[PDB]
Amino acid sequence: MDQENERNISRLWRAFRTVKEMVKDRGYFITQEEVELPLEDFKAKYCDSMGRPQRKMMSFQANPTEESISKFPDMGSLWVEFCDEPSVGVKTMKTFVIHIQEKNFQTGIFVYQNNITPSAMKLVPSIPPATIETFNEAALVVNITHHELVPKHIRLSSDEKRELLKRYRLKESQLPRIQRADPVALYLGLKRGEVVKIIRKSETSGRYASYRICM
Amino acid sequence: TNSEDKLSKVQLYEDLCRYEDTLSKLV
Amino acid sequence: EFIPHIFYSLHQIRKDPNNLSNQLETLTGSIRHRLKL
Amino acid sequence: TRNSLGNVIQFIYGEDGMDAAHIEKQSLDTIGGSDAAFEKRYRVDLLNTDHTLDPSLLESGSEILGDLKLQVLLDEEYKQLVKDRKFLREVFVDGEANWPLPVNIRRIIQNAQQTFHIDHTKPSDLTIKDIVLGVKDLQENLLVLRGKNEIIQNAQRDAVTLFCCLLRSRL
Amino acid sequence: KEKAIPKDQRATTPYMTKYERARILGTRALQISMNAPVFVDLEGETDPLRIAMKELAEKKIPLVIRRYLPDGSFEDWSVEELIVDL
Amino acid sequence: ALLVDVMTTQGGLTSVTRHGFNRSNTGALMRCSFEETVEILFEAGASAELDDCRGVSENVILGQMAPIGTGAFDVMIDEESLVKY
Repeated sequence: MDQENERNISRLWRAFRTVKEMVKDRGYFITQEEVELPLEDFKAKYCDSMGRPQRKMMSFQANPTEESISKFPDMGSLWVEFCDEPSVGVKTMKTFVIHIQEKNFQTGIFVYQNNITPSAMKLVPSIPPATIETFNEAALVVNITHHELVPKHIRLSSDEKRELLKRYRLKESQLPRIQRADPVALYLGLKRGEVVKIIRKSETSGRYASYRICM
Repeated sequence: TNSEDKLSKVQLYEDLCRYEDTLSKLV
Repeated sequence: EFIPHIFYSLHQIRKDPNNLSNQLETLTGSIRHRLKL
Repeated sequence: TRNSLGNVIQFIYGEDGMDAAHIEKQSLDTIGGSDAAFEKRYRVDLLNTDHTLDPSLLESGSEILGDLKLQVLLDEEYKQLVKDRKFLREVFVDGEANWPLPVNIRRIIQNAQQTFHIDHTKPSDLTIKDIVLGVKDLQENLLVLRGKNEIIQNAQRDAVTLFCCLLRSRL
Repeated sequence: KEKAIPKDQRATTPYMTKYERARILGTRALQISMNAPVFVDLEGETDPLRIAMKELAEKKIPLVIRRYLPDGSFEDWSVEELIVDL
Repeated sequence: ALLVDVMTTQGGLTSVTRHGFNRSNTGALMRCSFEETVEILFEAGASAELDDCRGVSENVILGQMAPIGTGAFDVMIDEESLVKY
């Protein structure tokens, strides 16, 4: 039992928990017990006799809650799948794309270990209206949203956006803006033209609410 | 306006009045 | 009801003036409260 | 707060909409102190001998004791104070109490004591109902934003939160 | 005339700022100094600014302030109905 | 708080220099007011840029009354009260 084995196992377990937290934060249905799964059960289930982490059995499908469907009628099921290869080949990406398309899933999460070939990512935007998003493994070990300096963000519906825009009597190009590559935007999976509300603490009033638009 | 005039006409109004006055003197 | 309370407070005034000034002041305040209401 | 093009820089100036010259340093008394001091200072109980009001303070102190509605009101007030302590400790994790805020309540109270020649050696003619309802109504009559939809209501409560906390602390 | 807000839906402060006060006093002082009629009982004063203050005290200045919202709409408030602190 | 909100309102860190503010979307005369006058004028001419004359600098160049404090509103005559007297 070389130390690198359990080091990699622990980091992979951390990434799995972080991905579960992200999927829960996107409005889906995930139990609290499943989030707090101890590493012993993780080793018992997702490791072979030799201790090799069997990533391929971790792929799972998630469905939205009642509240998320009520707020977002267009929201649909999501699929997440891990890749065992150190580098993702073109054939593997094509197989994943075909699997997502035949499952008729609106969005999917593809977590890769080290690198992806350019021809593989050539196929990312080729399946409308489905959306394919990639997350490097080394960047999901620690949950960003749990920091002290990151306030709490919320997503707004079309009706809420229209009501705010009317009440403040504004055109969408005058609100403050947030980029796409912004880490919290990737976490929440915001597309172009969506408004995110921010709740923050303040020395002068206690609580304060700001708004931003994804450009 | 005539209401208060009618109220002042009945004796027990004066009774409560000087009762209040007597307690004012006592205090 | 203020009538029986006025009666009773009146009687412990007239029974025990030897109470310290604190009780006398408090009880007179109580009667002033009852007649105010 | 906007600019020449119309872009919003702040949705409210200063997050509370106050002038910079109407603000003085005041201390929030709920944050600091041990739980025993807090309980002794702010808790009043009409059924337990430990935390009753001395009847020499209130003019109607004799009759109020043992009532039911009054203790319900006092319980609501104490729950509000507890929630305020939790929130204020959430905001200022350092535990500091002195912050700048509008209106010097201490000087207003001192002026009320000096002008009316209040003598502390006599019972007062106040009523618990009157005190609680008056404080709540005064909170109801503090306005910075005068919209009518729910958004402006939420913005205005968010603006006046901390001042309402201090006001509850002092009165 | 679409910009004008109905009187019931007025959502601006009912107090008058220091800038509005200074503008109103200046306009009234200029008009008085250009021989305009005076609406109050002048008593031994010969300064247009002081007569402007006097007219403001009894709330007799016949002027209206138009307040511009950022979009372009406006809100009309008479000088009589504006609360002035003292 | 205001300075910090201005510096980080465009979704990224905008420095207080010509590269951050003089490359913004504001008016041409406003931007040419300091440190890159002639080049900004050339670029505005070549791109056919439209200025709106609402900032302070544009109303200072043209000798007019900027909407600044006392200039934020209009004074108008009420006929009803005047007739009532």
